[PDB]
Amino acid sequence: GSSGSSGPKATAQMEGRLQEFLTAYAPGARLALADGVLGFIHHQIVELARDCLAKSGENLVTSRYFLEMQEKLERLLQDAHERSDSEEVSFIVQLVRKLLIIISRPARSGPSSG
Repeated sequence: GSSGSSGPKATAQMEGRLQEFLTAYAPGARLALADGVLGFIHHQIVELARDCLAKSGENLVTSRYFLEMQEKLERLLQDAHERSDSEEVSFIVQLVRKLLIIISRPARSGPSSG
């Protein structure tokens, strides 16, 4: 829910992605996992993503931002690999990982992905 901007300029292509990430993975708004801890990740990450969007939109995201954002979300993964089983974790994993695939500076499409 931006504050009425004039569309994304820099790192826009990437932004669009983060948008679909949440639209597909939303706590309560769509699905939910009785698992308390394990869930603590879905709620956390999902929230962390939003920040990225607002950042990229104004070019606030930087090398460090991500580097740290990766360890901040990655670690959480434990909550899943801790209690929940690969089955329940599988869902989260996709997020924790995907998020890193979006924020990742190098994100584009066309000729090839590398």
